[PDB]
Amino acid sequence: SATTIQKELENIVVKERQNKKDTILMGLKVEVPWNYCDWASISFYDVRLESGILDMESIAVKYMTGCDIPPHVTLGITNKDQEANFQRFKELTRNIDLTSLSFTCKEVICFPQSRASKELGANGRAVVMKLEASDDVKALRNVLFNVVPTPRDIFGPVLSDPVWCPHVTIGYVRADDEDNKNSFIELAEAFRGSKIKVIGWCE
Ligand SMILES: Nc1ncnc2c1ncn2[C@@H]1O[C@@H](CO)[C@@H](OP(=O)(O)S)[C@H]1O
Ligand SMILES: Nc1nc2[nH]cnc2c(=O)[nH]1
Repeated sequence: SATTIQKELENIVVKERQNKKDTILMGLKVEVPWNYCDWASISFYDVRLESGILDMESIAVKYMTGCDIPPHVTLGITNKDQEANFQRFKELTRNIDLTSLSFTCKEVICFPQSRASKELGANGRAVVMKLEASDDVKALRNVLFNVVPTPRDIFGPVLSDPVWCPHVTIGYVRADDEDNKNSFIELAEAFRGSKIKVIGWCE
C-alpha cells in the first residue's frame, strides 16, 4: 500500500509530465505491416479534434492524435537541453547499422489511461503492439541512458522499478467505448508475430 509520501510523490510525477513541453524524442523509426485502411471501421481519439483540452502543448496529450502516428519505437524522452548529448550519441553510434535491428510483434496492449492526460481533459487510451526487443536494442537503450541523461520512467507506482515495454503505438481510442476498443484490438491482433524493421533514428 502506498504511503502518504508516495502518494504525494505520484502527484509530483503526474504534474511533472503535464508541465513537460519541448522535450526531444530518442526513438527508432520503423516500418509496420498495417495501414490506416486496416482500421477503417475503428473510431479514433484525436485531441486536435477535441474540446476541453486544458493544455495542448503538454507532451501528455500533444501526441494523442488518433491513428495519425509515425511508426516508431521510443527508446526515451528527455529535455531539450540534452539535444547536444543525444547528437553526440548518434555520432558515437555511427558505425552501428540500425537497419539490422528488428522487433517481433508479440501482443496487442491497450495501455491504461495516463492520469496526466486525463487531468488535462483527455479521454483516450493508447492501443499498442508490444514488441520483443533483441539484446542489441536493449543494450543500445541502456548505453543511450548512460551518455544522454534521461528522466527515469515512472509509469506505475513511484516505488516500482520500471519494466521497459518496447512497443509501436497504433492509435488512440476513447476510454469509454469498449466495443470500439475490443474491435480495434481484435483487428490489430492479426499482425501478431510480424517482424518490424528499423529504418533509423526518429528525426
Ligand atoms: N518530442 C516528443 N516528446 C515527447 N514525446 C514525443 C515526442 N515526439 C513524439 N513523441 C511521442 O510522444 C510519446 C508520448 O509521450 C511517445 O509516444 P509512444 O511511443 O507512441 S507511447 C513518444 O514517442
Ligand atoms: N514502457 C511502458 N510504457 C507504459 N505506458 C503505460 N504503462 C507503461 C509501462 O508499464 N511501460
